Amino acid sequence: LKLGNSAIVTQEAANYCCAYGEWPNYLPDHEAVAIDKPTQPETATDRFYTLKSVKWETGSTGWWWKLPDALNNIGMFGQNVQHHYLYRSGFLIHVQCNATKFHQGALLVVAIPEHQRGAHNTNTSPGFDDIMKGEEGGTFNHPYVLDDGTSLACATIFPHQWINLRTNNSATIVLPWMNAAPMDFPLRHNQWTLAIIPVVPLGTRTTSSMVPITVSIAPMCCEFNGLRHAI
Amino acid sequence: AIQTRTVINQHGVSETLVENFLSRAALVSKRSFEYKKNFFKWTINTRSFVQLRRKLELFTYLRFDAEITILTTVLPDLTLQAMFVPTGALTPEKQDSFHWQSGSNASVFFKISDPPARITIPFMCINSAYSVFYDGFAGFEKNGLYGINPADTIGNLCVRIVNEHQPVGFTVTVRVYMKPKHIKAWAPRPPRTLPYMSIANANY
Amino acid sequence: PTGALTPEKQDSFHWQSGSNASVFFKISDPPARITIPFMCINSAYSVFYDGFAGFEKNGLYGINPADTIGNLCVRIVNEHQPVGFTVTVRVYMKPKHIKAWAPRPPRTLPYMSIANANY
Amino acid sequence: AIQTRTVINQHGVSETLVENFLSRAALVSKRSFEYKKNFFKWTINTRSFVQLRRKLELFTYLRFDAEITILTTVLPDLTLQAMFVPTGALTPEKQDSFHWQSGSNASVFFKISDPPARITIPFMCINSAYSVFYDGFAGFEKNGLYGINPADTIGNLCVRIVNEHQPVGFTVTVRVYMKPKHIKAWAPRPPRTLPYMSIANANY
Amino acid sequence: GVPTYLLPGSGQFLTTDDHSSAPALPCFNPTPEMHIPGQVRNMLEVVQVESMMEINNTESAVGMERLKVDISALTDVDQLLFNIPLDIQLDGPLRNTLVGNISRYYTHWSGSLEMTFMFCGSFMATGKLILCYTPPGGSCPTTRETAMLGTHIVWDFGLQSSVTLIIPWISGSHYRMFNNDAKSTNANVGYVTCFMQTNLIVPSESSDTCSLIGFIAAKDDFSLRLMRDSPDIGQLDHLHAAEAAYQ
Amino acid sequence: GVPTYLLPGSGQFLTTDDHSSAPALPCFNPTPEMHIPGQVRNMLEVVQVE
Amino acid sequence: GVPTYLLPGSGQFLTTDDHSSAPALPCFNPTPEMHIPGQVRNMLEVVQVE
Amino acid sequence: GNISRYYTHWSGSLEMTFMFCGSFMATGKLILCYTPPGGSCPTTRETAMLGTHIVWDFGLQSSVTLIIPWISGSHYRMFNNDAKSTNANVGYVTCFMQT
Repeated sequence: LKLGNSAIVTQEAANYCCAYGEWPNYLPDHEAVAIDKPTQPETATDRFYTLKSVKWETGSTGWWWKLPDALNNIGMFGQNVQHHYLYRSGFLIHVQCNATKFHQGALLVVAIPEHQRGAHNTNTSPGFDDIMKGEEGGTFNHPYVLDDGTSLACATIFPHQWINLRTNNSATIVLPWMNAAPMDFPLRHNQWTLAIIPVVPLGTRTTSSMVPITVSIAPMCCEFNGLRHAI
Repeated sequence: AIQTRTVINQHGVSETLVENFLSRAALVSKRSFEYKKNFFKWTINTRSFVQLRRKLELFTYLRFDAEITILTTVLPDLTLQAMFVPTGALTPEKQDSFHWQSGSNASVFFKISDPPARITIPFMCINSAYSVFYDGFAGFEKNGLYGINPADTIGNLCVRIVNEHQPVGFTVTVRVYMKPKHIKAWAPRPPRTLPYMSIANANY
Repeated sequence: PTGALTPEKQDSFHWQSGSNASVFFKISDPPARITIPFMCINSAYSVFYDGFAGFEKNGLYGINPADTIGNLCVRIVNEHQPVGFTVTVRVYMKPKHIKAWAPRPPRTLPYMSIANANY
Repeated sequence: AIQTRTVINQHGVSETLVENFLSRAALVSKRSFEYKKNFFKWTINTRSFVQLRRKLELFTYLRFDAEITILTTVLPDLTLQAMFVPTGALTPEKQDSFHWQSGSNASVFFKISDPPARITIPFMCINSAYSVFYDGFAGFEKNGLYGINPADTIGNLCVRIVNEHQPVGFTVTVRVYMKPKHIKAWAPRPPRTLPYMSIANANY
Repeated sequence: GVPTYLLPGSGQFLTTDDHSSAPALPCFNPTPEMHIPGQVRNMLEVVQVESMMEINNTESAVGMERLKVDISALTDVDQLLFNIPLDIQLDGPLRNTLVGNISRYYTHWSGSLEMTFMFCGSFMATGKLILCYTPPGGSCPTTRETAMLGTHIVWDFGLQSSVTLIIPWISGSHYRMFNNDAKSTNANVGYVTCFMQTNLIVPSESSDTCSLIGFIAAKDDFSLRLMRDSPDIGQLDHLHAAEAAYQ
Repeated sequence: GVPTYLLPGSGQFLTTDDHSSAPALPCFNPTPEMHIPGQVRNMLEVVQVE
Repeated sequence: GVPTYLLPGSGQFLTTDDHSSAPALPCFNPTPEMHIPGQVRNMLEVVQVE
Repeated sequence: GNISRYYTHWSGSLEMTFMFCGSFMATGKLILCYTPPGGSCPTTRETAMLGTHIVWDFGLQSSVTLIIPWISGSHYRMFNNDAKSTNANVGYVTCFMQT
């Protein structure tokens, strides 16, 4: 995938499964709001910002991220969050792991929009630090109920692919702009919620097989507000 | 303990459309008060009954209209008022407040011998659709109520006895009904099976 | 109708359910009127049922499970008032769009019960 | 203390037209009286409420119609009368005056179990438009009330209990509403920010 | 003036009627629409999407241990693994599925289904299984031999880790027929069993335990009727902040 | 608005009248018909049988 | 006679409704208009002035 | 600021204008710097120039025209009580002394 500055090479092509049916589409025919001459940089964002490698042991229970949150700190897109307040962008997600032929297990990449979280066995809303994790991401405490009372058994309604360690080791999901308003704020709203969930744990003769899992994120067609003006 | 069957021939598809999946006009609030706080104020939040809360939270964004019908049970010629108050204008706090005399907000006037009143309210959300689940924070400083969208507000109605203080005392019972129309939904979501614990958020 | 549960107390939460049909009307008004379509899961109502509802031997001979329609419930909406009163309720039923089949001779000997034909 | 934003797409221009800028039908008078002076007389002046006075004084000349709706709250079969009296004819001063029996002026008759009454009054100003601010003197001799146009008059309504003196006594509450129609304005003027001090003139 | 008169049924208030009304705020223009992706128009566009069931039906399976069953190379000779009663409204392997949460709102259902399995063993592992269908007339099979006489398929591991099974027809209702508040259980329909054809073969390196996951998806003939309420939550529980608007 | 007035005989309830009504369950499709043999349309098709 | 029935919401009184009414003084001709200069038709013709 | 009090939601572009009224012999340069709604107000002369800035003197023209690109606004009654949520801070129009 030779895109801009970086190129994640030597991957099975798999499928560029669109989420519902669409593409980022550059947002045309809107002049009643944000008349500030949107700059829309394109060739200065496409890098494939990669993340920290995680370790998936036997008793592991999954991870989760927030997409406008985890990219506030890194790169040219990390700088463009500051000194701007309106944006619109589509994403690209490349999830890839690696193992031998002797391991066995199943993973489930799923992406939820507007995934409101919750806390276990209390009556207090979660704090600001319980949401804004950043790059590293958080951990499910109750994966069977997704920490909101909704069943994981019905969670295939979202766009998803099945990483199965007997068959493949990669997945690719394209997300369009999913928001009520056309443009949004980075520091107080997160549209999508990327999360991976182990379904079948691993197994081998020894213990503590790491199976390092790597997630790479790349914004497809971003835009911002105006910064340079005549008078 | 009797186990029977019946062969079923059907051809209907338009029964399961989303427009007549939500057109049923369930009850949303039931509260009585007295007059001898002498009125009734109620925010137009939707997650008050679990028969309607679980039924509504299958989706992500939707857009509809209100169709509010107020039914009143309770006498010489009782006249009632239901002054709607949207955002931006202030709410009345006393029965003879000058917010009642304001004309800039909508109001009705109706008796008891009449059939009960009926209005409808258009889509007043400042986005393009209502946000059911809000995955963010209303505010910049850290203590923000996680899961309250400022675009989620609608307003609040206020019900008041119009008549003078009479030498009899009485008690008025007020019921509200809401019928959604012109339904357009997006992005279906799996239902919640574990029981709710509060109305402000999702806990279990 | 069938499938949903019936209320047993005046302030039961089956009254607050919206999933079933309901009317609301006064006394000074003319009395209420609705109509109910054909809700039998067969193509026609079975008047005489020559079989058994169930597999085990004690089945009520002559009750079709498709013969059910529902049940209406009439309730005073108002609060408990310091006066007491007594309400009289009458029901009328007008069949429309009639299609019948297979005429049968009438019964002349008098009925003895409502559950079956005995004499 | 929460500071949020929302992008707003709009295309509506006809919302801010002058015809539906003033069609809101605010309240103009609220007064009750008794019967056991036993009636209610009210000049149809417009600057009685500051919610409507400041809203009206943006302009210089305008032309519209009344659409008066009288709402009555208060019993065996109360019948009420609202005899309109324009200029030129005399006003009643007692309940059984012979100005009530005059046919030459308009009158209505209505009960309490009915919905409340409704009439409308055409443009009766002898100029081509109402004069909001009058920069002159009504009269030739020096003591003239500065700022009262003789063309500014409309009339006055009188509300009377029709029924006989009954062995019960009661108290009637009367409210008036006025809805302008067919609006044509001229020469816009800046609003007043300093508070009013009287109803006859502009002082501060 | 025109001559008029009233019907019986004037002044009433139905809950399912449809008539026009009065706008509370006329001359108020709403914000216009937008091409939001992922629009649904019919409720049958949910049950056509596949979803997993709970195979491990026994007790003391708390959490996500119900989504999988384990076969052993230690001891698995000819014994039964699992079976599915095709009853949606009853508890079991099909209670909290995707189609088991939409069909609770309705009363009558009819259509065909599609089950799917996905084996997740190692790449070196082999072994054959067998899936046997049961007609709604008789009883569930017990041994391996008596199950083969129905509609049976033979599915191994080394070639494909996926398989597709078509359910021909289901039905259902609730049948309130008594005089009292009773619940007439629907009749028993079908069995979807799985027996051990051959014992598991693993090499000396990998673990000796494999896993199974069962999927389910409805076809495009699945039809619904007579929407009612669902007892899935309960009446009420203790709410923390019960009243906010009122005060 | 149109001008209206009432007749004598308003608000009554006949037992042999014929007017339209309100459906209790709208958008509910009944099961369709079937060619059931032995259909009768007139009551005189009984007394003609011996 | 035509058959009629009532809706919920009869006899009420909105404050933002729009229906015709009865004239209090019919056959009364108002004084006609005149070309008064400085006519405004839209409230946005004020905030455009500096 | 007196018509928009009657409404709730407003959106559009504006236009500011200045008119200097010194003597005919007097000279001197000024500077007008715009601020985007994101950051904070400038403090010195140097930090204000990095935004949208113009240089306007006295001897040639006593008038100048500035275009505001976009504003917005609402009132946001979102609490349970009678509270007033202040709208967010948008823009700054500053003026420093060049000479």
